[PDB]
Amino acid sequence: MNIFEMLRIDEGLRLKIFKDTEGYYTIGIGHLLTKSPSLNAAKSELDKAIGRNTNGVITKDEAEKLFNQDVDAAVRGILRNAKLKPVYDSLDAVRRAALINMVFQMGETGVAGFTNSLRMLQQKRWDEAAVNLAKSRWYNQTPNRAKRVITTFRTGTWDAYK
Repeated sequence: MNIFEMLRIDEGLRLKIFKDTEGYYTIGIGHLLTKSPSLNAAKSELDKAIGRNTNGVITKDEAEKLFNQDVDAAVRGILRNAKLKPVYDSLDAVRRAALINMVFQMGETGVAGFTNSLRMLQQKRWDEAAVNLAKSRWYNQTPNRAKRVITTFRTGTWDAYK
């Protein structure tokens, strides 16, 4: 198990424009296109991201390319963020993947806002952190995925993904 397989499990794969859990136009492996209600706006973003006129449909290869870029972007977001980097640096490789997963789903700024959870993680108070992480819109809106990610933080194993 690794961060790419983990996020593939959590995000799936769809090759035509769809709406994510929040109603936002998305494609591929959880690639957010726009928060605009305009499908045309979403298609413009997609064409820009891929570099061709797609009319809302892409290939698996193209989806995996956006995914590589998005995982890269999540890691670089963590490393450039003054709140996330020390926590990332303090973690083991499995819990690092859990943090990348969160940033992939809700963005650098959103995760950096989890101040009390981040502190408990840096303190390696895993059960406490797990409890704190669940007191969130994140958990309430996507509880099964949040549960997997939280279990990964709690145990430092891949148990929730096998």
